[PDB]
Amino acid sequence: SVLTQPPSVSGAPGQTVTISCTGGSSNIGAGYDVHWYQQLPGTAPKLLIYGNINRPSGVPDRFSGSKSGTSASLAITGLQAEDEADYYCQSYDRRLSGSWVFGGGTKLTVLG
Amino acid sequence: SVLTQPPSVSGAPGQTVTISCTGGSSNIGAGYDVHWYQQLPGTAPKLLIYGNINRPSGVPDRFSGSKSGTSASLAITGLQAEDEADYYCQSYDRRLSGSWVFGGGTKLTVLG
Amino acid sequence: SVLTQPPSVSGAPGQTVTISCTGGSSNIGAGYDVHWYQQLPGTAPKLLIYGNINRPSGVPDRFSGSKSGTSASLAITGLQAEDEADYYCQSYDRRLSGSWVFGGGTKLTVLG
Amino acid sequence: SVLTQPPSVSGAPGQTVTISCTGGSSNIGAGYDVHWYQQLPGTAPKLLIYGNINRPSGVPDRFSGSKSGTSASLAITGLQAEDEADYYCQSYDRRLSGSWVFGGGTKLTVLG
Amino acid sequence: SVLTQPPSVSGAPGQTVTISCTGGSSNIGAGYDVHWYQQLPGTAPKLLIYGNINRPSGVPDRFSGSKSGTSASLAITGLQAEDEADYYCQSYDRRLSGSWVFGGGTKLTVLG
Amino acid sequence: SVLTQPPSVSGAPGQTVTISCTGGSSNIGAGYDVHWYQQLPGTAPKLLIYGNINRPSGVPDRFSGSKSGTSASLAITGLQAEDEADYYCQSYDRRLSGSWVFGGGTKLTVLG
Amino acid sequence: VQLVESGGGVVPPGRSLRLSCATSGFTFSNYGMHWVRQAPGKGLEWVAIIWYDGSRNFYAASVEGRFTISRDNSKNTLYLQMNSLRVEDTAVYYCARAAYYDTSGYGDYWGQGTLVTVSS
Amino acid sequence: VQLVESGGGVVPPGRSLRLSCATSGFTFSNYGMHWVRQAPGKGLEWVAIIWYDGSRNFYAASVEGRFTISRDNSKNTLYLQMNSLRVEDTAVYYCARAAYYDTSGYGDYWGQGTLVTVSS
Amino acid sequence: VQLVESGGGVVPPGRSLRLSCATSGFTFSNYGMHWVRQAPGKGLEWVAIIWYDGSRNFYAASVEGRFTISRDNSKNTLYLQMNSLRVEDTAVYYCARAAYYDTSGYGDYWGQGTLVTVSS
Amino acid sequence: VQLVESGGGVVPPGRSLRLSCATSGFTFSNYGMHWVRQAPGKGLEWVAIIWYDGSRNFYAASVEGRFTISRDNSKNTLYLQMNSLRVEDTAVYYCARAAYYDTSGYGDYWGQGTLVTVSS
Amino acid sequence: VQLVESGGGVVPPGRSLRLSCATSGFTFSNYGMHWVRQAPGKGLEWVAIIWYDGSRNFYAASVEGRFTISRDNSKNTLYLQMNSLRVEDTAVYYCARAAYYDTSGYGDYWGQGTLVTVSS
Amino acid sequence: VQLVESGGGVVPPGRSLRLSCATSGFTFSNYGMHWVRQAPGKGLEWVAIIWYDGSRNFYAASVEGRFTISRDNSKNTLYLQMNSLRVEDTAVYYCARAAYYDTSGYGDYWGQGTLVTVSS
Amino acid sequence: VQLVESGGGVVPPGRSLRLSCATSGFTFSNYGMHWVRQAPGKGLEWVAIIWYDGSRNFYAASVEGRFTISRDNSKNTLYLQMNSLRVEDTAVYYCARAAYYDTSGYGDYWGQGTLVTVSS
Amino acid sequence: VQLVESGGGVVPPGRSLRLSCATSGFTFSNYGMHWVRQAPGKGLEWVAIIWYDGSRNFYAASVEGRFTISRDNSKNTLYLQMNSLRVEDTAVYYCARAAYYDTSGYGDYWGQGTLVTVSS
Amino acid sequence: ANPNANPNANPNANPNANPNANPNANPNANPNANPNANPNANPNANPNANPNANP
Repeated sequence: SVLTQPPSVSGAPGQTVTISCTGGSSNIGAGYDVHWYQQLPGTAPKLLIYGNINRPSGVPDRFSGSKSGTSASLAITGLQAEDEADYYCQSYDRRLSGSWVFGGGTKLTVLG
Repeated sequence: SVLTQPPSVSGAPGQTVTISCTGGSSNIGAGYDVHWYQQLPGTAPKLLIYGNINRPSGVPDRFSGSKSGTSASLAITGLQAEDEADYYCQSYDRRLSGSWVFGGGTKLTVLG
Repeated sequence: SVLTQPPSVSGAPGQTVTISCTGGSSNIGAGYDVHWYQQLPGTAPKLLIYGNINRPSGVPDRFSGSKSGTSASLAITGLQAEDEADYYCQSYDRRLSGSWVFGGGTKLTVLG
Repeated sequence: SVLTQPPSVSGAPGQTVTISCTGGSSNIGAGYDVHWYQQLPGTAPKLLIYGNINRPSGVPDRFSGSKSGTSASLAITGLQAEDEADYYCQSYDRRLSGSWVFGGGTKLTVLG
Repeated sequence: SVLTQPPSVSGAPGQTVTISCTGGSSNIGAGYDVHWYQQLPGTAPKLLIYGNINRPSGVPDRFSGSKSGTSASLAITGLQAEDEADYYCQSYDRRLSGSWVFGGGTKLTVLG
Repeated sequence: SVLTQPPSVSGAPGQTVTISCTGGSSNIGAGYDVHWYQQLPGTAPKLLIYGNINRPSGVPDRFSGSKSGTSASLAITGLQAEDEADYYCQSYDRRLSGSWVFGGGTKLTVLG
Repeated sequence: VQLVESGGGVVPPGRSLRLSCATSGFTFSNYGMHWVRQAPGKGLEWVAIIWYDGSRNFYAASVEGRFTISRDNSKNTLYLQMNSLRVEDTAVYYCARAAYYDTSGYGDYWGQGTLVTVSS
Repeated sequence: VQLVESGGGVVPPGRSLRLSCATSGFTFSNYGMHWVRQAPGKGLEWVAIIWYDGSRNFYAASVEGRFTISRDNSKNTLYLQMNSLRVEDTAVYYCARAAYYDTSGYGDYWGQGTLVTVSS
Repeated sequence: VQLVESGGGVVPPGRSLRLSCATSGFTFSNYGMHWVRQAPGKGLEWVAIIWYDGSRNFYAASVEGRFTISRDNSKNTLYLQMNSLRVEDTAVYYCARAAYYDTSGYGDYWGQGTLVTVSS
Repeated sequence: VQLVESGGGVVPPGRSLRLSCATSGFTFSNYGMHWVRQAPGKGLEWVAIIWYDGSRNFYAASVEGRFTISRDNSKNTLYLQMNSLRVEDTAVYYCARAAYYDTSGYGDYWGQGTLVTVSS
Repeated sequence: VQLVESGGGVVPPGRSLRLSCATSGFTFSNYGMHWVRQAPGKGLEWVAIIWYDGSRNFYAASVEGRFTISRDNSKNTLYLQMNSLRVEDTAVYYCARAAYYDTSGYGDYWGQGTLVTVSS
Repeated sequence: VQLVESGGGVVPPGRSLRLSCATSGFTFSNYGMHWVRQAPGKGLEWVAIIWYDGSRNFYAASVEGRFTISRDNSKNTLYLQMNSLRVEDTAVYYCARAAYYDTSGYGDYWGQGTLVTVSS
Repeated sequence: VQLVESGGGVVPPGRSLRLSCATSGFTFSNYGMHWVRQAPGKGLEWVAIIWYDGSRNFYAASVEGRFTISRDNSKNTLYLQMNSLRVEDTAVYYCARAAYYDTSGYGDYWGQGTLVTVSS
Repeated sequence: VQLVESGGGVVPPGRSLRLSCATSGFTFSNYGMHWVRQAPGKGLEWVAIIWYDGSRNFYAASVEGRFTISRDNSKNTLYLQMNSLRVEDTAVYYCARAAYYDTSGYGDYWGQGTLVTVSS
Repeated sequence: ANPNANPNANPNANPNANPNANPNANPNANPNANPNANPNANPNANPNANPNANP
């Protein structure tokens, strides 16, 4: 774990919540593109956001994001009960031998 | 719809009309060569320009073009009635899996 | 013509005359080996220089050459009356479908 | 003997034992298919495994093979007392004027 | 020697001792990262500290350090008899052709 | 003479002497294996070293080879009076029409 | 350089369809080929490529796993086999001869295409 | 695009286990692959990568020397050979298809994974 | 190495003409061959090549589809079959033996040429 | 497939001995065959191969020039004539029917062999 | 991770000596390597480097032109060839694996070295 | 393996001479052969190779077209027919058995040759 | 460090002359190079620089457009092509190895030089 | 040093015109360039600058957003693209080579210029 | 500026590059290769073959 994410976020349906991802000069401020994945309780992670702002056609516009300095973020608007999930950020760390690095993941709880 | 082109341009016979093509660092400013095709209403596109400035022996010197930064362009001089056609630009986007990408395409209307 | 050669060079017997050959990133600066041929008025274009600097055992040492960047050259020292000939440079253009490309040939006139 | 095999392996009935066979780029990593033979103590080296993983209908389904790079393998699961035998791997050698080559041969002892 | 280290340092078990490494504008104050190695009396050196403050998982937290200006320092807390060793600093001097430069080493003696 | 060899090498018996061979990027540095042959003064040559380093069984374990870039080598340890011979290196020159190319050959004189 | 196309027509969705681009006037085996398509009111889309000896294939992402590209060099013919055609795949399909300039490729000769309609 | 893992199960530590991922729906031979894992209660960890032509391989520092990644393009299959499994290696392993965007890469498709348990 | 040209002559346009180059002094079957031409008053134009075993050939764009080259290794003879000759094809045609150094090819031996004239 | 083997026994060194592998259960003439041997206390050594029609004959270097292999197709029997036997050549000699998989071959049926002792 | 060294011993000055470092536990081809040396009673001297793919070599000024560094990726082996050894070259030589942090690099794994003595 | 050579002697320039290398101890028909020569006082020069089945014949550039290499598989004999002998062709000619290792070939056995003198 | 100038001599003005330096003792490909000259009776004039990879070149204003600097790393050779030599270009030319200290550079291993005379 | 402008002429207001400056006698890529203009009866007006590597561009306030400056190092050419020409843009345009002294810069070499008329 | 090669650079392989096949390369046959027979091959054709009548 080299990217920092809060362990948990929450909010009532209809609310806007954000999930942060913070790195250093080795992996975000570095100029490396940030990616996000969504994992539901009994499945494999799904690409949510790629290229910092882009997303596959299977993702509703509820999700969007940004990158600035060493900060990155996933914004969720129109929060639904169905958005309960773990969200993970991903990047490349120039100080390590592996192609991908991750944050620890954030669990989003929707306060129904 | 990878490369941006205006949907329509026009001018009277004898005039000069130009058609733009704009990309980004992934497909024009990238260093990838730009190509142009001319399509007449009842047939397949014909190569008009290749290698940004060169052209087939079957193309009169009415057509020429250029490239700079992420911009590319087709110039038509001495516009004739027979030049009414669709013009398309083509390049290669390093972010995509396909060999060729096209712009939206521009229709040139000759105001005869 | 693919490779650029002057149409004519000259010098008196005993003088040194050089024949240039200039290409581009497609055929000399491209790393392709340059070859030279000598055609006498009533025969075939006999190989003079190969591999940029080497030559057949049938060639007197009065001939030598070089290649640098996109430039190449044939030098004739101790010019003789018998050296009047058409000299050609040959290479390979990576943008073209043909195995060989030539310059237009240079006529060396010996000023007897 | 050109393929490296342990001289002996063992295990109690019910256990899983394996026989290794490691070669070089000339005979295992060569692209050749590795074969295994089971030399029951008082007979001929009956074909056990073929095509790296397959086996004759005369072989129990507790025997199977495997291959990765220069490393070939034979596994026996659910080992029986009756599996005591000399196990050999076999391949070809690209630097050999002959044909078949064998490994050292491994004796499998079943620890009643 | 490129980096300057004192030849000797000592202290009683339980004490804190520090080892300095002083460079200049070419190799520490130059923005280059400082590394430290530990050599036990009859073996190869071990990476102790890297990246000025980080350390391998094989190093107990007794060892830590930092860099400021042109002076780097290794702090050893809770000095034990087993910490008696030769310590070396390492960096890169931009004026020299070699990848690494070393100080002369410091010998740490524990006053048992 | 394709491969470069010194005309002579010598030493007293009991000493170690080496025979070098240097080619180019077309014959040794080209990835072609180098072979060595020994020609005793009044007979046909015999294979001494193959595959750059190996010896053909009967050859005494006094002879061994080596390869590096365009360089190749034969080391003779335990030099005997009986080692007087012409030593030759053999390789394949990708620019030539033949199958084998030889160096000039080096005469080994044993000073005893 | 002739590029002659045939095989369009109309099918219910879910059905397969095979297109064929016959060529002549050049050495077929020395060149790679491309397929592109144009929906009836749209611009151009790239569909697939096959390397001169059949050793390498690429597909537009939108059709990968649904369309197959292949060649029979002895017949100077390029084929495109589409399975599970969708309504959305209606277009005029065209073959073209691969060409390459420096940093990117292009088509030089184009066929006239054939129309594939998927409907119900 | 379907990626399907198998070969999971439970072993004593010190034993080997071999995993595989079968794929369908895309040209396997044109893409690189990744393995990632998730221990129960933990986040995601990158394990290994293999290029499309097998020309490289990289491993997480914690597994290099124990794990081998390989592939067989003719079978559309990705393999992971794990030797000397440790208790610490218990996790669900997943295959994923390599993708690349600009300055960094990403995975796009995931399989379902399989659980490898190391215990005694 | 002796290369001998034969078969030039005046051809009404649209008609065919067949050229050949007889060879001796070397193993014809071990080498590829080239044809070049020189129109009177002009420089040299590469025309075509046949690989030593006939497996591949290439033609200049200016003649592809009209010219065919072949070789009969048992007769040590190189052939050029020109169909639909145009006036523009008037030139002295020469055979040459293929050679190659590192990055580009070259000819070493040449025949003496024969003249093909195409005219009303 | 069945193999019957005989011809072993003690032969003085330097003398020859012939081995015979009679076959049944298959058409002898449709398959090639192999000989291997195993000296007591040793692993397996490949000795010779013969091509189904006798056209290709290869030998281990240790016996090339010493042994002759032949297929008497008319007798459905494989023979090996061993000349100049050394005491080092004591071994059980075995026949097998040639089989072939893909990049390499194998035997797929073994006989029981016979013991050749070279001594006295 | 293992780095195993061999090749020390003693030579008279003027003679050459070759050292090598065999490695395992990691992918040799993905990492660059270093050599350092330690004369008895002295600190450490950097001697040489060689990027992973062999594309770049750098030497300490004190040895450039006298020492050569090279590697064979297929054997996981690093070599150092020293010519014209001087008395001053007596030292324990060590191989190490290249690692890099940010603005400078470091070695992480080290072998145990071997002693090279140069003396009358 | 033994190679026996004869056929040397003094021949006037312009005239021909045939060399013959008789072989035994191995299957001649399974191996290619080489001829090399050494003029007295000179180093070694490769002359020619013949492919085990006669499908390829390669010659040194200096002799191609004058020399013919052949092999009679039924007589275990290698021949070299030299026509138009020149004084410069005086040399001891040797046959050798072809062998091949990896990226290059080699000879692994030589006969003693015979001296061909071209004079008077 | 061995730096050797070659190719000097005397020419009439207007002629070209190429100078070059051969070198050894260090890795040529890792260093940039300089040329300087000294006219008889005069001090030193800097003439040109070339970067280690050939990417950049700078010239003294007095020679730009008349002189060209280049190098060939594979031959350990530095070249200077002098065109349209003027009388004023008479000087001894030297090759030097680039070195750099902090805010400025310097050379540290020069050759002996060679004399170029330009005169009618 | 020779700087040569091209592309003037007469253009109706609103239309574009493209100017260029070809250069020789110096290394184009090592220098920045300037464009200035002189209305036919006025003094000099600075128009634009381009940084030798193309990284920076600055424009006179009178033309910013209307004019674009660019370079092509492979053609030794400087370009100026003028869009939406206004009547007030009539002038002779000149290229010049950037030079710099201490606290300010200057042009040293100048071209001849070309006339652009914007009218009717 | 220092014109010399730069030591002090990361010498390790870079695990951050597109690992996928590249669909942007000349797909045409390459008319630039040695067209000759290539006298550099194993002339002893026996290391591996299928010996059966119907192989």
